[PDB]
Amino acid sequence: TEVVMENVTAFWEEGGTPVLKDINFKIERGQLLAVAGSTGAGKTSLLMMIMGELEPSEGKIKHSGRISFCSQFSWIMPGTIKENIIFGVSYDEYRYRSVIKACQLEEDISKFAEKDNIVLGEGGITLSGGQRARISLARAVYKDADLYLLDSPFGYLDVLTEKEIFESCVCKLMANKTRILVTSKMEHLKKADKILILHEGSSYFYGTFSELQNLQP
Ligand SMILES: Nc1nc2c(ncn2[C@H]2C[C@H](O)[C@@H](COP(=O)(O)OP(=O)(O)OP(=O)(O)O)O2)c(=O)[nH]1
Ligand SMILES: [Mg+2]
Repeated sequence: TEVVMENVTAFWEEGGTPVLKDINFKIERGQLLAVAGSTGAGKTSLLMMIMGELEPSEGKIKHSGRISFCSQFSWIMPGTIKENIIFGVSYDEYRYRSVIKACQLEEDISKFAEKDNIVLGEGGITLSGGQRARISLARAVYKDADLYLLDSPFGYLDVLTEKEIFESCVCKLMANKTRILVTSKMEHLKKADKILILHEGSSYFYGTFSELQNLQP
């Protein structure tokens, strides 16, 4: 197993209300877990526990190896689009190009005279929200890691573009990698190896899309 939570309860503030309550899941190496639920359910907090910024008050957590995290808030630092995606990692043309293509950024980049050397975050180009989200996702996916934590990475994208990048990047390009994707979309839950639906900190549902279908619903 690559990631396990067993009976996990946690608090952001000592003596407050628990942000996660008796959470249970297991991800094997190379699987995809979809984490769903309404605002404030605790999805980002769950990711924060995996990254060690929130310790459990009850229960056990297992995870090993380096993590690549994609925030639900897209961000850019001053530098070229290539520098923003590589972001200090060693450069490889094939790897970079595969990520760019999987994130539909090659069409964006091909339109600039400076191509991948277009400068962002310095007052020149002002990117759309969808462009910033895909750059942020590409940055997280380019990093080599054992576990990818993708927190609602499809912000500002229309539903078809989201579907295409979910398939090309999360399912195809990242097929061999252990992935936790915070997402609410039906196809993502259907393609995930496991689904965890959170509601106000608790496990609303945990299992497979097929199991949920068999309950009616
Ligand atoms: N005291 C404190 N509470 C936090 C913090 N971060 C989140 N919370 C609270 C707010 C919520 O009541 C609860 C869950 O917040 P989350 O950000 O984990 O929710 P989630 O990511 O599911 O919501 P989202 O879809 O991103 O709007 O925890 C924090 O850093 N400090
Ligand atoms: Mg969140």
